[PDB]
Amino acid sequence: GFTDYKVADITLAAWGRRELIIAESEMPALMGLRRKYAGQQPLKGAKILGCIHMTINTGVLIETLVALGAEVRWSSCNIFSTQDQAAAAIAAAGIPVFAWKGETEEEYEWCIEQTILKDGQPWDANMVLDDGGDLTEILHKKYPQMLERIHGITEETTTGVHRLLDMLKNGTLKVPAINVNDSVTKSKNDNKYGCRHSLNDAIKRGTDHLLSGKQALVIGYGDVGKGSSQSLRQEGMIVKVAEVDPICAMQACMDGFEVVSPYKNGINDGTEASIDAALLGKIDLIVTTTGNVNVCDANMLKALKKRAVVCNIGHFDNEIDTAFMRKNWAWEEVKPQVHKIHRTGKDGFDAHNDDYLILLAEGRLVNLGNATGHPSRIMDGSFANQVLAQIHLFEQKYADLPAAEKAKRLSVEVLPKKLDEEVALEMVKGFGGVVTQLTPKQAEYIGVSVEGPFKPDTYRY
Amino acid sequence: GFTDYKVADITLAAWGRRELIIAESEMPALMGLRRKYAGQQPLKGAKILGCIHMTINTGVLIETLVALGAEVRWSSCNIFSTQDQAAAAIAAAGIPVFAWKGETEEEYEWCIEQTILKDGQPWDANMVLDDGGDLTEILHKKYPQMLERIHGITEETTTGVHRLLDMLKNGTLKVPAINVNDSVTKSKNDNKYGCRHSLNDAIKRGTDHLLSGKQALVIGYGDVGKGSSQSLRQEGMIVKVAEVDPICAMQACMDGFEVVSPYKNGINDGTEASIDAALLGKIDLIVTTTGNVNVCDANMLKALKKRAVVCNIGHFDNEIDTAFMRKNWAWEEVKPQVHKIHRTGKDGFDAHNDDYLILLAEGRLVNLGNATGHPSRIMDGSFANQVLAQIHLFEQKYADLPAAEKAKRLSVEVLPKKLDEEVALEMVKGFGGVVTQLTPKQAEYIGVSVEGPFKPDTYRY
Amino acid sequence: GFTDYKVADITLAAWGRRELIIAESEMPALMGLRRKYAGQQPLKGAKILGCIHMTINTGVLIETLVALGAEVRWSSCNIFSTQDQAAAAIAAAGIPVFAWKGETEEEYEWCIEQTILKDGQPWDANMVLDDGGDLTEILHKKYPQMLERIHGITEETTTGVHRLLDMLKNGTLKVPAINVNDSVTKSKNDNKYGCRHSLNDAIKRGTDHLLSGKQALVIGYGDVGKGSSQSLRQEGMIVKVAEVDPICAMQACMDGFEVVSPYKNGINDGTEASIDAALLGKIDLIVTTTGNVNVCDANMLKALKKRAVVCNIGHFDNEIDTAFMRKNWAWEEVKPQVHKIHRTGKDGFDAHNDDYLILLAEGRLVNLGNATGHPSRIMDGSFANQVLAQIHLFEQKYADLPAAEKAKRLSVEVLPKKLDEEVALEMVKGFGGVVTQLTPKQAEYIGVSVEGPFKPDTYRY
Amino acid sequence: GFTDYKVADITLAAWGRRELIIAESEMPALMGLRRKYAGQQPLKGAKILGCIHMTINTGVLIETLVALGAEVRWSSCNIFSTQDQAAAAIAAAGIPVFAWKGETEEEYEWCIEQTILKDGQPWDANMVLDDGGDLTEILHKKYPQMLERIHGITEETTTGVHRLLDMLKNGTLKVPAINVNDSVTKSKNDNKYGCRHSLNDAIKRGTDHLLSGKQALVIGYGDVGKGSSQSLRQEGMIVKVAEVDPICAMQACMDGFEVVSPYKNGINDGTEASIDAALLGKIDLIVTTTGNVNVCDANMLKALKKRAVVCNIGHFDNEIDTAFMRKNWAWEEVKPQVHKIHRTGKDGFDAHNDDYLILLAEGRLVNLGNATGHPSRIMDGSFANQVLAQIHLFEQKYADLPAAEKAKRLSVEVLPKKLDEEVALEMVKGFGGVVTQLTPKQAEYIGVSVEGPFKPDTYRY
Ligand SMILES: NC(=O)c1ccc[n+]([C@@H]2O[C@H](COP(=O)([O-])OP(=O)(O)OC[C@H]3O[C@@H](n4cnc5c(N)ncnc54)[C@H](O)[C@@H]3O)[C@@H](O)[C@H]2O)c1
Ligand SMILES: NC(=O)c1ccc[n+]([C@@H]2O[C@H](COP(=O)([O-])OP(=O)(O)OC[C@H]3O[C@@H](n4cnc5c(N)ncnc54)[C@H](O)[C@@H]3O)[C@@H](O)[C@H]2O)c1
Ligand SMILES: NC(=O)c1ccc[n+]([C@@H]2O[C@H](COP(=O)([O-])OP(=O)(O)OC[C@H]3O[C@@H](n4cnc5c(N)ncnc54)[C@H](O)[C@@H]3O)[C@@H](O)[C@H]2O)c1
Ligand SMILES: NC(=O)c1ccc[n+]([C@@H]2O[C@H](COP(=O)([O-])OP(=O)(O)OC[C@H]3O[C@@H](n4cnc5c(N)ncnc54)[C@H](O)[C@@H]3O)[C@@H](O)[C@H]2O)c1
Ligand SMILES: [K+]
Repeated sequence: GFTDYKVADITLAAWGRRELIIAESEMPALMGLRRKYAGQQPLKGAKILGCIHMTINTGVLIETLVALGAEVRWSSCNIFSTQDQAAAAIAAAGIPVFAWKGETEEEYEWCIEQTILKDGQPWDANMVLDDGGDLTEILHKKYPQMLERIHGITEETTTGVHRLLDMLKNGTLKVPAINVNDSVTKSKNDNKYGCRHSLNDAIKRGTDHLLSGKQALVIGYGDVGKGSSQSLRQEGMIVKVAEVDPICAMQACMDGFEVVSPYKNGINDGTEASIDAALLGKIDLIVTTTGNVNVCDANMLKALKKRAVVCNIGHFDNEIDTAFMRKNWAWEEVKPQVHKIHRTGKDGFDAHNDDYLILLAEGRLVNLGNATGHPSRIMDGSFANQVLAQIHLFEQKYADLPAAEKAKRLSVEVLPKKLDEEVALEMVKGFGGVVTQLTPKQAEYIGVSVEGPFKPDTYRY
Repeated sequence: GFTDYKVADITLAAWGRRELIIAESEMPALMGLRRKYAGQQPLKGAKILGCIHMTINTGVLIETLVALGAEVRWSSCNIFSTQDQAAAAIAAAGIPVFAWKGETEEEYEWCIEQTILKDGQPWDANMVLDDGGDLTEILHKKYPQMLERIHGITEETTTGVHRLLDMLKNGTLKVPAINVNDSVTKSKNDNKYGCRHSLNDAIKRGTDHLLSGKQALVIGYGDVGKGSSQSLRQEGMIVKVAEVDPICAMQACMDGFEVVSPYKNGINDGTEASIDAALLGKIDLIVTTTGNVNVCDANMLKALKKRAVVCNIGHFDNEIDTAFMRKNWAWEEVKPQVHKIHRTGKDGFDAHNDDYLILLAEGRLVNLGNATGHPSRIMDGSFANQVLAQIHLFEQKYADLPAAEKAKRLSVEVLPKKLDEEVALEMVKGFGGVVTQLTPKQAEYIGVSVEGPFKPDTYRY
Repeated sequence: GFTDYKVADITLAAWGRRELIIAESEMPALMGLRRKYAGQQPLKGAKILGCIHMTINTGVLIETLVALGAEVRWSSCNIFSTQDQAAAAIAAAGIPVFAWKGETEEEYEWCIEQTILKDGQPWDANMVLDDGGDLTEILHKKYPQMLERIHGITEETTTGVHRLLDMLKNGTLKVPAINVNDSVTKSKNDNKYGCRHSLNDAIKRGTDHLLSGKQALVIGYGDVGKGSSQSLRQEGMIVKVAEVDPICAMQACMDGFEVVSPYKNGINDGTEASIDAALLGKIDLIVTTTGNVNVCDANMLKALKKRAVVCNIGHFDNEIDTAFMRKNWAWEEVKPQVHKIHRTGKDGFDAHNDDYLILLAEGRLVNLGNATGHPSRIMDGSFANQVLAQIHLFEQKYADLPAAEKAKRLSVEVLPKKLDEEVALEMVKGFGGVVTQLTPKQAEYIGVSVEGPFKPDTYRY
Repeated sequence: GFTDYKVADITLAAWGRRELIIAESEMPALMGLRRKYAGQQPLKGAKILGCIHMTINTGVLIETLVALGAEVRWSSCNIFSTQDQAAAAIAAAGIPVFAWKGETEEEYEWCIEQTILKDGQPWDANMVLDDGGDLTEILHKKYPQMLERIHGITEETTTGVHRLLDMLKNGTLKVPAINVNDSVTKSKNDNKYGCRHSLNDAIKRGTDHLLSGKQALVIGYGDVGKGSSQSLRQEGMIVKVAEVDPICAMQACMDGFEVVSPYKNGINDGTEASIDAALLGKIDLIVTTTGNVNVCDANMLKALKKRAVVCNIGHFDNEIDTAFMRKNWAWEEVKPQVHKIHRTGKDGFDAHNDDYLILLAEGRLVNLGNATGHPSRIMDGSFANQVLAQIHLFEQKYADLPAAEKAKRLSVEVLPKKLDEEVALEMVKGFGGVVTQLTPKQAEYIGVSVEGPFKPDTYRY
């Protein structure tokens, strides 16, 4: 009588387990950490509140933390990102999970609240694993007494890290954090390479549109923007890129993209007159990658080519003005996480209207909403960093320090480069790669240990 | 009656000037600095010792320094890198230059000495611009009294910066330096993007070999390694990548390369038995990108496929064991900077022998040796950074500081990110790119100025 | 009272209709033919037996034939290729269709028989539209009297055309045929470009495996082999190609692939000793593209790397020896159209066994089995040719000709180049492409009409 | 005392011979024919007039014909395409050659006349090997008595074949011809793959412009158009394609290019009003690939972006209206085969004028004019077909046939597919490729011999 969960359908558990057993074989860094730390049980006594996309790959992360001695209570950090078979398999292993694909916002907040509370009172949580900072925000705003007993937060994504750095600048951050996002084996692998794989995947599963010879506009050329632009270009899309960062824009130019603005002269003065109508009238696909607000705005959405696809692969749906479309336009569901938005008016639509946009995942993370997110062998890097981060903060035991000692340890840090390299080495062995060992003369010549680290902390890769 | 120069042929000057006038139109960041700072003359009184490849692009750099008020004495930092028409055009403008393509080592040292000495006595130099640290080493070892009057060094390349950091660690660095290499508008565009353009260029000019469907082995996957691997892959080469750094190896895997070692299990124990002879017997082309020593060693060269091409695009020729080849094997010149190395023995060779390797530029920087180096629009980024760096150190006037104040300013620094972004923006405008301006609400949301900088100094791009 | 159909679930009709209304906007050549021929009703009196994948795109073909005056009875030409929502939408429009995803072989033959028979007696069919020749074979073997009244066959695919040309060579072909496969707007668009899109799509939806930096072996480098190889290479797979045709092999080399054989020196003498076990032990994915038999044989399947993916994108499953695997090895269903094949024995498997292959769609057409086949904008070209072919043969009225006149018209022909060009132009306009008009002087200079055709019938494109 | 030649510089012979010895190692199909036919001397008594680019690769073809028993008299078919070291090496072997880089039109005609006449009277020629039909035209118009004793013409290129088929249609063709162009091992390898290698090579050697992130317009998308578009796209150019042929335009769309016309709605009426000035004002590089006349016309040249590069890789310079530019605009030589065309007027120019175009090779074949043409390993396929063609027509002995027998053999034919496959196999072995042998059951299943041919003559590859 394990009942401490809520999932779409517990009978998907056997299916979820089959996919976890496959995913294991694609995740050598994560499975390496299981084998290495199994005996030592470095997370014995850890009580982890987890808020991250309840996928099969997140399942292998959860079962790694549990194998190392942790107990967890889990939710998803997105309403559309759960794989119901993954959620079912985790619940079936006797692990509290509150996640299903297609939550309401009310259900999303309820799921996070079910991790935080056990039998209607605060859980004895002492660790937080977060992706986007929604759980971190609720603990700070609603459960400050719970943070007194928490040793730290391990934050997955750019948007979550920004929110931590704001709290730290404001003196409101209550416990230390590891920025998992800025391990090279996370930010390069997941933020960039993962989006090369999963963006075109999500747009095919959502639309089945030919992308070859069609026109895309990618907003942003950070790690997600670079991966997303490549995802489309490798399918033969004509990709244009927008940026606010001239260094990122210069990279897009050198990578073979045309750098354009949705605005005449790049000036976003909020007028319809500012919109480059000729440019947006040629676009078949717009993708937002920024982590910023309203980068695909009402006037852009009015100007887009009839039957353009619109999607967001940044963390939050507010990249796109979906509030404007809900207010002004009629939404026809094609199938789950695919809507035609009829720009003819609010009150009904003609079934044969030609004047619509296709919105994926209601503007939520499209790679998780309309596909399965990044493949296991990429999520291996991210999640091995999460396990190492959890071990590091748990072992430091911030909550048990005196006030004077807390003041010295209250920071947002990254993992050491040596760990980043050890994750990378396990990932390279999963491709059958063979890394060359430096001779002592070579190691002396470039001024590094034969064991590494191989690069100064300033190296960009 | 200007005689204070030595070049291959002064009669090439008019041709050099025609190419400078074209190169100017490709270099908007550099030409922007001319237009911005012409009036202010920020380098009035600067006396710059320059040691960097005497190309047409280096011509535009020199004439920008001179336009902003500097006097210079110039040499090349490589025996094969000079474009004799560029050297001629600079000499003909009355600028002391000592450079020609195909110097001896004795002539190379003589050319640097001719910049350092004017009329048989040390020049009143107060600035150094170096690429690889050869001029910096000579000043420190042979002319220490000259360093008392020098305000700083602006160093171009990975290898030069390593040598500076060794001097700083040892307390032997006598003047402050700017690491120009680690501006993003240098390291990304020059070290990576430039090698995508110029590596396959140099191999075509040197060999005219079909690259499509042939096997390459690229040693290293730093910025040069990445740009080099792409240069060959985009021609349809089957590229294998060797690495000591598991993070760089992981990037090569994710980029779609097989990661291999020249040694069995990556162990370089110095025996012929350690060589993967099966692997090296399949390789048509080997490129060294490391800035390390002996990464293509004698035992690798013995095992390479008959008639493989061998080249280096790292700073120094000692990446390849050319000394072994000179000692043991017979060199046939095909044409300038192309040798067949006959592995039949050290004396004669038969013109029809099938057992040879093709060496490019005698193992020197192949893109400058067998072609013209990076295109103007790439060198624009590097050289705009060099001008800003020269202005910054010259204006700081280190040599004039009191002893106590010197101690505080003796460092190896990079340029501020705002200047990096300003160079990037001028490069983007040269592609006709339009950068979007943040609204005040967007800038607040991501926590930056509308004017930038847009990223923290920890951002990797 | 319409009951003359069998589909998985009639309640999927509305969803199918929403997808048909979208697919119409992607299919300008097909929807152009509707608009052009609607008034003339050129297929009034046509009674078409259709046997082709019951997808949404096939829906737009069926409704185009019906819009031009035809009546049809439909089946799928593959047990896994049906989209149940497409089948439902067609049945709901009152069109007899006998198709669902995941038919047995017994159900497959029953569905074709339900098109051929209406109320237990032969339908008054006078046209055949076939894909692979299964319906054509049944009519010739079992219903020869029905062929007396049939005007022609329009055959979609390479394998079907081969079977027709065998019948013609043997004098057993009873009615004339159009080879739709060898229109350029079919063979290029569908056989090549379509597989660039749909192969990587099907492998992602089936496995979610990272393809980047993994090793593939593509068997064949015809049109499907070329499009398949590109599908994997553009994801950053290391693709090796097998071929029997040295001209196709030369194209694979020049395209940047290594050409290998599963057999030592290419000799398939049927011994285990002949297998290149070193090569097949490195392969992560094998794809069959040949239309030939047993090109991924028992001994190859034994030698494949543990946990390799195995799939077929040729017409028939017998490219792979799946009969050997059913006989010898235990099948674990992961999810629909995905099996683990446990090489440890027949009568059970360890749930944690590491020694398995992943088979997609039981060796059936993977792009249709594990995804949705080619996108609408590609299937537009194929299906526009099918409509024109149906019109041409129906209007020729072979079945009504005298015996002497029949003898002259009994042939397998292609559509004229002018019609091929008119399809191409409609497809170009769907990308917003603008085709240049020849001047009279230019048309004279290259010896063509300003209206085309632009190339002789020998031109290969 | 051999004096029966004219070359730039006989002293370049040793250098030419060194390059021939290297080129031979890259040309296994050609060197295979030497080894196979050496004993049999199948061209003993052949007297071949040769008109084709006097490159190193042409040198290997010449010396193959001579090795098989032929005598030759050679000229280049282009004023800029000779490699003077190749010409020197051939003259030094005692082979009559009349070729240098940078001929006048008057010199070009003189060189062809020196092959046709020996000691002021017609040579005893009995074979023609032509590339573009200039030698074929002169023999027909000026030396009809010579054609009486000639057994055939072997024609290299699209333009030459068009001219032959015009003579055949008009009944003016005097001797049979083999169309070498339409061997798959010529048209795919040379026309398409070769231009991927040599177009970007010629543009880098000529201009050293960065192509990444810059805009290209390619006129035509036949074999040369396809290879040229890829050449630029693989460098990261934004490539727009123009076509008259909707099937070729459809291919460019599917390959990921935007298809545009220099003319509004594709209509040229020869008004300035018809020019898309907005489009041509954005183009950095225009390349003509058509074999047509005036496809880059006066009004296009007026509208091109300032400092755009203009070049032609079709056979004849009349693709570009260079006559207009010679009449109206001032030509400043940058260096050999590179001009700035000053659009300010005819008389002088300002050295610092910004309103110029860069023209390569005065609009002659850019890959041969500004580089070396295709690499040896590609020219191997073309030239092996030339040798087989020469053997076939020489052995048929047309000139010796009775009039009735001539009438039956007067055609323009291709080589049999079996020979095309045998050339391909030798090229595949040069990449180390291993071609699979069909089993007897597989050969039965697809209806081919185990020895081939593998495809019907209608197959497009
Ligand atoms: N979907 C995924 O799987 C996935 C994975 C990683 C991260 N993310 C999320 O995606 C977002 C992007 O992450 P990142 O790592 O690429 O961040 P990043 O900071 O590296 O990149 C964001 C880029 O957006 C640009 N930008 C900002 N405002 C803009 C504007 N108005 N118009 C144009 N460009 C603008 C910035 O200049 C910057 O280069 C975040 O919300 C992150 O948390 C998603
Ligand atoms: N040719 C050019 O135009 C050009 C341009 C920029 C810099 N450079 C020179 O190229 C070199 C590389 O510069 P970079 O910026 O790429 O440096 P980097 O430090 O970014 O890259 C060097 C890489 O080599 C790898 N490496 C070291 N020893 C190795 C070994 N034994 N086997 C395999 N890999 C090994 C390191 O792990 C590292 O990733 C330097 O010498 C630099 O000065 C040349
Ligand atoms: N999945 C789809 O969407 C789709 C679309 C079009 C056609 N098809 C089917 O795909 C198959 C291939 O069609 P195609 O048009 O590419 O045919 P094709 O004849 O152009 O190509 C088949 C190739 O297989 C090669 N080959 C044959 N036996 C081989 C062997 N034993 N080993 C290696 N290579 C071998 C041949 O030399 C040939 O080049 C057919 O069965 C066709 O009906 C499927
Ligand atoms: N430079 C080289 O190395 C090389 C090699 C082979 C052939 N060639 C020459 O290059 C030319 C092209 O040969 P090919 O085999 O590609 O011929 P092709 O017939 O395959 O292609 C030429 C294309 O030009 C298009 N075209 C014609 N007029 C046009 C116009 N006004 N605007 C746009 N497109 C137009 C045609 O539709 C056609 O598709 C010929 O002159 C040929 O002899 C050059
Ligand atoms: K020697």
